[PDB]
Amino acid sequence: MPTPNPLPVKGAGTTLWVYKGNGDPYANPLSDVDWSRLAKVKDLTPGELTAESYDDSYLDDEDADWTATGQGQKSAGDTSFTLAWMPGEQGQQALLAWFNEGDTRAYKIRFPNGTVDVFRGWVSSIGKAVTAKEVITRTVKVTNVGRPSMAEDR
Amino acid sequence: MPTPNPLPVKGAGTTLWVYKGNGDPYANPLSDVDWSRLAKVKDLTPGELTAESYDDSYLDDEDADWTATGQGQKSAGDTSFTLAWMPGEQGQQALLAWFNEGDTRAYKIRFPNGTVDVFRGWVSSIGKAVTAKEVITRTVKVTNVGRPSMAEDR
Amino acid sequence: MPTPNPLPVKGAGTTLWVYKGNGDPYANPLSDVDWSRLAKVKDLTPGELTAESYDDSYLDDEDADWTATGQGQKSAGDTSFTLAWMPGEQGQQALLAWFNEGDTRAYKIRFPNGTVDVFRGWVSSIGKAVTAKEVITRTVKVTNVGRPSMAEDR
Amino acid sequence: MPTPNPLPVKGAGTTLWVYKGNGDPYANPLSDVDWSRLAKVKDLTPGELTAESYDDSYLDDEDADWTATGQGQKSAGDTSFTLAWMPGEQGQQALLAWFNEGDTRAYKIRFPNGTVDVFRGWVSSIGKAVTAKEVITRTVKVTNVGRPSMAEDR
Amino acid sequence: MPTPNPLPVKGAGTTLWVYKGNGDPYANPLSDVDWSRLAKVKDLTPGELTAESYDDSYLDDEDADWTATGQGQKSAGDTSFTLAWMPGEQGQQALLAWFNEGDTRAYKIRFPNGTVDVFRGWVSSIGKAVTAKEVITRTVKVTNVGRPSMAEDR
Amino acid sequence: MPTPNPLPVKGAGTTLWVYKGNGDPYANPLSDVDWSRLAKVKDLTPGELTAESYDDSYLDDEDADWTATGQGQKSAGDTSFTLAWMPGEQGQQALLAWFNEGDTRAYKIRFPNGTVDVFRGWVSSIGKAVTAKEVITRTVKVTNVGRPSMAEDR
Repeated sequence: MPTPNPLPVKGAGTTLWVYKGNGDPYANPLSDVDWSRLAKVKDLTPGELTAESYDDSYLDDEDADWTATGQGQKSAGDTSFTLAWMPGEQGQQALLAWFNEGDTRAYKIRFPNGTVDVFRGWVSSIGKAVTAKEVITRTVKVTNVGRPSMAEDR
Repeated sequence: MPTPNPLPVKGAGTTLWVYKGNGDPYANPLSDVDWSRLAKVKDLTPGELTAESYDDSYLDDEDADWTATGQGQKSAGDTSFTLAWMPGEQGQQALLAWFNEGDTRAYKIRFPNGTVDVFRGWVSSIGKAVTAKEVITRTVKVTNVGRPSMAEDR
Repeated sequence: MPTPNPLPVKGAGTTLWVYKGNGDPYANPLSDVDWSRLAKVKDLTPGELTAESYDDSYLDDEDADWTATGQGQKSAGDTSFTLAWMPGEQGQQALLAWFNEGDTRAYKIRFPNGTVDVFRGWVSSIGKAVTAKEVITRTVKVTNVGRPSMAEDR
Repeated sequence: MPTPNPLPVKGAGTTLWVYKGNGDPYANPLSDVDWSRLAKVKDLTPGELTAESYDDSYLDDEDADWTATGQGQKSAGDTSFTLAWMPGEQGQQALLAWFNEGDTRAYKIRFPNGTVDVFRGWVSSIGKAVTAKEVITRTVKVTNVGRPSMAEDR
Repeated sequence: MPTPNPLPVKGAGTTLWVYKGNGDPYANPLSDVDWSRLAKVKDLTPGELTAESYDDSYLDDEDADWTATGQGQKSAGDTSFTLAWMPGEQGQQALLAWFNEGDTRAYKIRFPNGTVDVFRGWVSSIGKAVTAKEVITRTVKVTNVGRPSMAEDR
Repeated sequence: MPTPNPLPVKGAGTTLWVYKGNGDPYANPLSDVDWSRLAKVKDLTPGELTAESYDDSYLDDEDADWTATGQGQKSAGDTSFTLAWMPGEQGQQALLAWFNEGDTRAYKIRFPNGTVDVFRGWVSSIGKAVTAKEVITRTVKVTNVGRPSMAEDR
């Protein structure tokens, strides 16, 4: 039960948070003193940090048999999470205020370990799913603006 | 049974309505005094509110390692619902009058909660499905013209 | 058994017809006095009435946050039906005469209700399927030329 | 058992033939006096007779609400059949002679009815499938050059 | 058991070989006096001999209703086989020598019949698959340079 | 149990390593004196060594019936491995240091045999998967810069 960082952990217990609007979100992310919680999370796919290949081959080089490339312009991907549709909840009202405002906010993912994943982004997709025998779900996707504060930066 | 907004709800009981043609559809959407009902709904997929990424990178900036973007020109998606084919019903006759007229009308989705979802759009697709052992179904898709009155605007 | 238009119906009993070549197919479609029948129908997918979105955004407008569009140039889709391969039947001989002539003819779909669906189009695809244990099937697809006489125009 | 053209038939018994090289293949196709047989047919998909839509809308016309098109440049599709790999058979040797020569030959499909399907085309694909527990199969595809002699031209 | 060419055969027993580097690979392919063997073959998909359609329609022709084409620039496809990963085997060392040299070599497929399939090509893909409970597999794909010596040329 | 190179082996026991930063990674790859280990590997797909086809057909040649090509500009593919998410592990911290630095490092795959696979590349993708009943997984993909030291170069 005591959270081991060196040991693998199950995903059960992951929580989401959104910054309430103070300064310096990346400083002290392990305190929830100013983070609203998005309860009732069904599933969550974090962003995929990709990178564009940059071509590094000249005409003058001698070894033209194998492709030579280098990393360039890394980009944080999209984070997609599905919640239970609760319109009266303050979190979801703040979420669509975020959508209709267009600003980039800082959202945190708190894992069962003593580690957090802080990203800054703007929401780019909001949808719903209505089924007779299932709870109404709200699917949200956020596009990041770069420079994430990964958990292993501590 | 009393409709809790803060609590998650099942999708069973969702209904559809179309504005009969008075003024100000977004004002007082919780009264059905001027909304015709589209009965016998098989399934319903509401619109997906998406947004186009806007590039915000200049040559003069110093941090060119991570992509920086911002929300731009948000768009409401398509709403697709399937009904049971009832040509004599006034609702479906009004629906194909809507299709053959081309105007943009206001349609409402009433959830089992005390909340409504009002959109304005024009129908862009109408089809049928004929099967020996199943009821004839009419599939309809509506493209929205923007500025939806989401349920959490209250 | 008496055909209720206001009530939903099962698809069993749908029939197909082709105009024998008199005038005004859209007038009095509920009489089969001049319509040949295409018997032995396996399955039938009617046309999908779609529409192209027309852009309505100017530079001068103030609200450039949400996409504004309008319906434009509606088009009837393709109708695809599969019959049992009967080369000696007059209907299928007339069907390939239709294919090899290129003219646009009026075909009717008669539902179990007291309603009909009349379209005008030209056949654009004719194929076969040969299997050891199944009857030989002839698949036909017709592209419409517009202005269908839907059932709810009565 | 006596072959009824007006009645539907099962696909079992379909055979393939290739013209040995006399004149006028379309004349008298119901005699096998000069047609070699391709025995051991696993499956066979005949050609799909498609047609390209030709645009018929002018600026001067009044009805610009519905798309108006017309048939144009009909094309016979590809016929794909799989045989059992028998290199010593005269039929398959003639088939790869056909492939390596490039000429367009006339091949006939004889259905269990008293009807035949004669096409003229050139083979465009020849492959194999090697599996431990299955017979080696040779898959062949032929592209047609147009004007097929369908069975219902009699 | 005696290999019948006119009769269909099962695929079990197919073997692969690579030319050791003498002259005239297409002459006498039924002798393994100078062919190294690639043992432990899991599966093998031979090349697909395709052909590009060449347009033969002029403006002057009278029959412009059906597409007329002709075979042009036939091409042998890719041959893809998977072996068991045996780095110490001389065959696989020769195979990656082939890959890192770039030359086009002649490889033979020996079927359970008394027939062989000789192709000339260069390897264009080499990969691996590591699974806990399965043997490590090496997948290889070879692109041919044309003019195969099919088995029925005898 | 004694590792046979000539004999096929199961994939169980494959390990991953990253160079700690000395010189000449390709020299003596069978010693782990300066290689950090990436423990808890779920699955691993090594790179696929592909090659681009180079056209070798001139107008002057006589044989224009079959495509003639030759190997050109071979490229090592992407290597994708999934680990158990252990942020406190030195290996994963070094891995995201690698990602945020952009340099190309040498990573080794040690098979159950006495053979190693050394590649040089830069990481281009890092993602996560959060599930309630499964361990949190970190998926990593590395793009190679060419000239791999395959196991059969010994």
